Amino acid sequence: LGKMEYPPPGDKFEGTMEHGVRTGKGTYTWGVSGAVYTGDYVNGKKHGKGKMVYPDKGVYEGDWVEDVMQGQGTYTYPNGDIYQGAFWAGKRHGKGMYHYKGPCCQLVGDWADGGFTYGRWVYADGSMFMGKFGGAAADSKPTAGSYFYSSSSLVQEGHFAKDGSWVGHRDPAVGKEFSV
Amino acid sequence: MYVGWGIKAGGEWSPCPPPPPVPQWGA
Amino acid sequence: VQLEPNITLVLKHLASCGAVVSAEQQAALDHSIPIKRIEAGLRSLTLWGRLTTLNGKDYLVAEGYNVASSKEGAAVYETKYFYSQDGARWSDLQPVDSETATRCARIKGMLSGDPAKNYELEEKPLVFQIPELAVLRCRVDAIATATSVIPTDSTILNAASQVVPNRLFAGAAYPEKLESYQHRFSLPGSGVTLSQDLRGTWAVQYDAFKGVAQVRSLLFPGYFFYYAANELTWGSLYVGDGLRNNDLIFML
Amino acid sequence: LPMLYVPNVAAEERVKFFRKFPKIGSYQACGVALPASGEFKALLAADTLFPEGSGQPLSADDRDFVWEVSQSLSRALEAVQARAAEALEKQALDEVVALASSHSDATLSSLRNMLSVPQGTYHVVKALLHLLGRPAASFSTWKRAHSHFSPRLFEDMAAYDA
Amino acid sequence: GRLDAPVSAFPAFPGNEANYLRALIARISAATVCCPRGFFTADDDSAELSANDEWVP
Repeated sequence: LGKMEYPPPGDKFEGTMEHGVRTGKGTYTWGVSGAVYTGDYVNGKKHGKGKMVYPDKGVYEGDWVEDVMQGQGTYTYPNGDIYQGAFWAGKRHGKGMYHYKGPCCQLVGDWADGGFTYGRWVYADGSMFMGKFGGAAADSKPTAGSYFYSSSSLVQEGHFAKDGSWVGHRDPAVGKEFSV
Repeated sequence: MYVGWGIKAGGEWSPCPPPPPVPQWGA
Repeated sequence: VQLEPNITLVLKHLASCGAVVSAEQQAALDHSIPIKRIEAGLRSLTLWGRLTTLNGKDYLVAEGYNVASSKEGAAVYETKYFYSQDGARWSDLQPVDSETATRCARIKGMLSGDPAKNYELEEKPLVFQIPELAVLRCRVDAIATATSVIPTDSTILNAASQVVPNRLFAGAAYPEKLESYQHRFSLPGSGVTLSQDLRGTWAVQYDAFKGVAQVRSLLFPGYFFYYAANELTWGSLYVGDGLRNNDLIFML
Repeated sequence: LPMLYVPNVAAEERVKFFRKFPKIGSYQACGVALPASGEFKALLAADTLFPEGSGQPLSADDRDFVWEVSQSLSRALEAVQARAAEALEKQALDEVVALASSHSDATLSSLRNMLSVPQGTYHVVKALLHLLGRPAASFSTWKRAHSHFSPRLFEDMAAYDA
Repeated sequence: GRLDAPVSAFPAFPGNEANYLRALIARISAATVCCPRGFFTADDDSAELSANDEWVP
C-alpha cells in the first residue's frame, strides 16, 4: 500500500504493492503532463480494466494487456469523436464503431490497425454507404460499394477513381438501407 | 441577371469523403 | 384538342422556365418553319430545341415527321431532324452510325458552334475524328429517347394500325400526377406512363387555378413540357448544352 | 402532449440515450392517458436507432399503429385499474404467519396490480425484504420490488428462525 | 423551393435552405455581376467605385 512517490512536479502512485511490485487497484499520476491512470495492475504493468486520461484530454476506458490498450474499450478523443469496440496493440482493430461529433456521422464495422476497412458509413439523416473502404493506408475513404440516399431513397452501386470521381456501374434504382 | 438552377458547371465536383479518423495520442 | 404543338404557345408558357429564343430568331422561325415543312413533304415540323455554343451561334434544332406506326410494341415515328444557326435556313441533321454513337457519347463539354469542327478521340493509339454535327445529332437522339413527352391517351390507333391524334381526348383527369403523361413511343393503351420511369427524374408543378402543369426533366435539365388543361394544349422544348446530369443521386 | 415524434434524433438536444453513445434514427412517444380522468400513467415508445434497426424515419402507418396500440392499452389499463380498485413467543409469530398466509393471494394481487407506489406500505415491504435478507438493491425501487412479489415471500417468512 | 428544407446531412451544412440560397447568392453575385469596362474608377484608399464622367459608350 506504499504510496511510492517520485520527486522530479513528480509522480504520485496511490495504490497497493506486494513488497514493492504493484498489483491491484491504483492511481498512477505522471507529472510531466498530467496523464493519470486509475485501474488494475499486474507486476506493476497496467493490466485489466482501467481508465486513463492522456495529456491531450483523450480519455480511455477499457481493457489493458501489459500496459497497452487491448480488448474491448471506449475512447473519447479531444475533439469529441468517440470510438467503441475492439482495440489491439493500442489502436482500432477488429470490430467497432466510430462517431464523429461535427457531422454526426458514424462508421460501423471492421477496422484494421487504426483504420476502417469494411462495413457501413451512415449520415445524420439515414443515408449510408456500404462496402470496402480504404483503410489506414488511405484515410478511411470509400473504395467500392453502394450508396443509399434516404431523401430520394435511391441506391447506386459502383466505385471511385484515383481522382475521387464516383463511377456508377448502372443507373440508380429504388431500394433500402443495407440492413445486412 | 441570373436565371437558372444555381448549379455551378465544370465537372469539378465529386462526393466528399469521410473526415479522417483521429489518431491516438502516442504517434 | 390540338393537332400539333404551337410554337407561340410553347414560347409563351415555357418562358418562365427560361426556355426563350431571340426576337430575330422568333420572327425568322415564323417564316422558315412552313417553308421547310412544305419543301420536305412533311405533315408535322416543330421547333425541338436550342443548344448553346461557345461562340454565341446556338444551334436551333427542328424535328418533323409524316406518320407514326405501331411496330413491335412501340409507336415508331419516322422523324427527320434539321438544324440552323440563324432561324432562316434549315440544313439536314443526318443520322449517325452505331459505332460512332459511342464515340460521340464520350465527348463532353459545350459545343463549339462551328459545324466544320471535328473533335478527336484516342483508343487502342488509333485516333478518330468525330464531326461536330455527329455530336449534335447524338445529343439530340439521347434527349429525345429520354423525354419525348405527350399526355396519356392523347393518341390512338386507327384501322391501318397507325398512331393518330385522339380527337375525342377529354384531358388528363389529374394533371399534377405523373400518370397523366407518357412517352411518345409508348403504344396507346399500354399503360406505360412517366410514373414507370426512374423515380425522381421528373418534377411536376401544377397551377390548379389557371390549369397549367409544367413537367421538368431532372435527368436532362433543360427539357421542359407544358400542358394547359382549360384549352387542352401541350408542348415541350429543350434549351441547353445537351449533356446528361449524372450526379442526380447526389442532388436529390 | 399525448404524442411526440422526432424524425431525426440528431436535430434535438433534449433527447437522451441510455447507453450514453449517440445514435442515428427517429423516436416516437405516446403518453398513455386514462380516458375517464385525463391523467398520464404510462409511456409507450419505439425507435429505429441505427445499429439495432435501420436509422430511417418512421412511416405514417407505423406511427398510426403505435398510436392505436397506445389507445387500446389506455382502455385495457383503465379497465384493469377499475377491477383492482373494486377488489379492495413463537406462538405470536406463528399466528401472524398464519394470518398472513390467509390473505396471501389478496395482498399478492393487490400489489401486483398497483402501478403507482403506496408510500406507506412500500417502507414496510422494504423492511420485510431486508429482514428476510434480500440483496437490499434488487428492491430499492417499486418497479424492482415487483420481482419479489410471489408466493415464495410468505413461504420464506414462515420458514425463518428467531 | 421551401425556405426551411434540410440541405444535407453530410457534408454538414450549417443551416436550412435559406442559408444555402444566401450562400449561392453570395457566390454568384461576386462571380457574375459585371459592368462595362471603364464605367467606374477604382479608388486605392477604399473599394468605393465612382464612375468617371468621361466614358465613351
